[PDB]
Amino acid sequence: TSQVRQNYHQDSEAAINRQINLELYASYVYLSMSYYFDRDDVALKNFAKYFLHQSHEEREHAEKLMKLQNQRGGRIFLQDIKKPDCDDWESGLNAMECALHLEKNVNQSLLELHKLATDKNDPHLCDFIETHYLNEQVKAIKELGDHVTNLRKMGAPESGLAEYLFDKHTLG
Amino acid sequence: TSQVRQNYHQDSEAAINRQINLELYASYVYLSMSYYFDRDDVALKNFAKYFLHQSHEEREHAEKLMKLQNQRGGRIFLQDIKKPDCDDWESGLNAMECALHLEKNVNQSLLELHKLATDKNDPHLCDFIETHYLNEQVKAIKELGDHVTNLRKMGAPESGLAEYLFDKHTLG
Amino acid sequence: TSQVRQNYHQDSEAAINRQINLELYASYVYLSMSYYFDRDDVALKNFAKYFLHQSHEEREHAEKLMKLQNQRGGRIFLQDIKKPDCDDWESGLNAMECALHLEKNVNQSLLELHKLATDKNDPHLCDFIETHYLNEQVKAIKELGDHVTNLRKMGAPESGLAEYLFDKHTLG
Amino acid sequence: TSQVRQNYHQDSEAAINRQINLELYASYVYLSMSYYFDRDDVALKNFAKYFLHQSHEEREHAEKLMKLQNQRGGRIFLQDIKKPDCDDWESGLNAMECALHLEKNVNQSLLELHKLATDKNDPHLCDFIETHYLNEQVKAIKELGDHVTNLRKMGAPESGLAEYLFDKHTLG
Ligand SMILES: CCCCn1cc[n+](C)c1
Ligand SMILES: CCCCn1cc[n+](C)c1
Ligand SMILES: CCCCn1cc[n+](C)c1
Ligand SMILES: CCCCn1cc[n+](C)c1
Ligand SMILES: [Au+]
Ligand SMILES: [Au+]
Ligand SMILES: [Au+]
Ligand SMILES: [Au+]
Ligand SMILES: [Au+]
Ligand SMILES: [Au+]
Ligand SMILES: [Au+]
Ligand SMILES: [Au+]
Ligand SMILES: [Au+]
Ligand SMILES: [Au+]
Ligand SMILES: [Au+]
Ligand SMILES: [Au+]
Ligand SMILES: [Au+]
Ligand SMILES: [Au+]
Ligand SMILES: [Au+]
Ligand SMILES: [Au+]
Repeated sequence: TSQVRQNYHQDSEAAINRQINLELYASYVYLSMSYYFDRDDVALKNFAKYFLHQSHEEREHAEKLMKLQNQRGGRIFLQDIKKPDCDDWESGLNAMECALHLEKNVNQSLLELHKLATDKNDPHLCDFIETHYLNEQVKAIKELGDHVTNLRKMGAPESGLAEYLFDKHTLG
Repeated sequence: TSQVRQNYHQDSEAAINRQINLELYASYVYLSMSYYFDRDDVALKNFAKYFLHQSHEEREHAEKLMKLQNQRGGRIFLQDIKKPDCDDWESGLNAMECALHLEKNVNQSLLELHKLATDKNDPHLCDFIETHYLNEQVKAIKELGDHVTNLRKMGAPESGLAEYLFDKHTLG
Repeated sequence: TSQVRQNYHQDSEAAINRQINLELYASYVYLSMSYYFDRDDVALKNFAKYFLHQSHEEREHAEKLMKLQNQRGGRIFLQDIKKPDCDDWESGLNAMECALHLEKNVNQSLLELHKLATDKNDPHLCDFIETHYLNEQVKAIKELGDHVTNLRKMGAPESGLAEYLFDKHTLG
Repeated sequence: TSQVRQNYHQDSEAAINRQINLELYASYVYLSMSYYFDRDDVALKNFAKYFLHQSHEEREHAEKLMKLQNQRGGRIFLQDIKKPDCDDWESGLNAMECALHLEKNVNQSLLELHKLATDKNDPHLCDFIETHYLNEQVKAIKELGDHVTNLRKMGAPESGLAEYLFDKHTLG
């Protein structure tokens, strides 16, 4: 037992490890998306930059979870990072919809983690999740919903002009 | 009777109170409009900012009227601020048309107030209305008419691209 | 159903709309108070400034709640803003006591909202209320209690000198 | 007839000369008041400064009227400046009340002048009076009413402490 461990349940430790893996997977998905839009036959530079930024942010979230694991005296156990389900994301609108789905999945995982922490009476872990993750997820989901709405209204994905102008004016 | 009151008719005092209520109502309408465009399924940020600015300006106008009431020795009597007639404003173009209607209604109220002040031989009140309200209303009405004209020409509300580009280039 | 909505109960949405209306009502009450002290027969400028600042702060709180409603995929429904119960607030001390009562009422509403959010297992909403509203209310209530205590000790409301000096030294 | 005169009625010219005399008289009254509070047995320096400032402002108003008279091609005819009715103003509160009376008298004269200008269809003169005199009078009357209210509430004129503290905190 760690000399620092106090009020840290084994279930919480396992759930934190699972969340670390999920965040790394999300970072990988965003990396794939970013370099899809860097292809010469897609060529939407600002979409690529947006998704690369999201990938790096996901990596930061995973690293913060690992730091938390060590702070509380838990032990990090890493697992395979599965490859993204898709190789070709087919458009800016489709990529935004996939990102919205992914962010809502991550949010659901975080909500389950918070429920577990509440059940184990771990106020520090609950506060950590609330302060560093829940509002970030809400903001990300709202932003992605806004992007999807605007792309749909502009006529994407059929109108390539819509995605070009969205890339220039919203993501630029 | 107030120690400062001079050449201030009771009818003018009542009309000023009515105008205060009308300005507060206009502020409320603009607030509703602003947060309609903040919805995830509307998502026109610059429309939202424009209407929030208009809401705050209307509040400032109401406060200036209250200051005038106290300056002349009248007594402020506040009333319920009625909720806006609409919950869903349905588009940028429709919201601009509604704002044009509202601003013309406020202008008509101000013109009636000026007529009352003229009939009561209250040059200070006439000058107050002329200096602080009439040209502001004319400018606001002209600007809203310009916005409506441009949105109609661009193809709004059917073309969501038109409203997106108007949001970026005119209101941005 | 909104594309962004997740773990947001209908009861929470309704309670948020009620809280929006309550905050707007509080802003209206503070506006009335502020322009009572601007009267020529009251003439306590710093009381007026204090209550005007409180009114604007209440408006900001209402707008933050509306932003939250949109973030979570709820839909804002506005209602009439009822006029303040009083037209004449009768003194600085009486106005401070009324403000204390109002702030405690708003705090009770926020506590009920937090209880509802806890019952619906909405950690994001609980954290929102805790972070942005609860401590602000505690601080406001403490400040108003301090003001009431000092005004009472100085001999208000009977001693107009007490209210004049409190206006100059505490609120100035 | 002056080479510049146009749409300037003789009645308006005479009324302007009367207003010049009234403004000079008001300046004289304020000068008397100012040096009453400079007496060693009164000794309220900030009251003296306040009334000296008012005296100089009245002189400026008279000079602006003379400039207007020359601009429109009228001819200035000066008259005796009568001495103030009082040599001893008896207190700060009494002086403020006398100043309020004087400012309301000047305002009534200006309103009669504006009525005359309106009857003679002299829009330039009406605008001159509105822009440079009417709101200044309203503000001065409101300020003097505020001062009287505060001095009365503090316990003046019986409480010399009230006038001392008003001199320090309001007029200082
Ligand atoms: C597997 C998640 C699919 C999300 N989604 C919805 C619509 N689109 C184009 C993608
Ligand atoms: C009640 C005021 C209606 C104004 N108006 C005109 C056209 N549109 C779309 C709105
Ligand atoms: C209706 C709330 C009344 C609060 N209250 C208490 C004492 N005073 C002067 C006011
Ligand atoms: C001749 C004008 C008198 C004005 N007045 C009213 C009360 N006090 C003390 C002075
Ligand atoms: Au796939
Ligand atoms: Au896919
Ligand atoms: Au997907
Ligand atoms: Au997808
Ligand atoms: Au409607
Ligand atoms: Au409507
Ligand atoms: Au409308
Ligand atoms: Au409309
Ligand atoms: Au009441
Ligand atoms: Au009350
Ligand atoms: Au009350
Ligand atoms: Au009260
Ligand atoms: Au006298
Ligand atoms: Au006198
Ligand atoms: Au007098
Ligand atoms: Au007097």
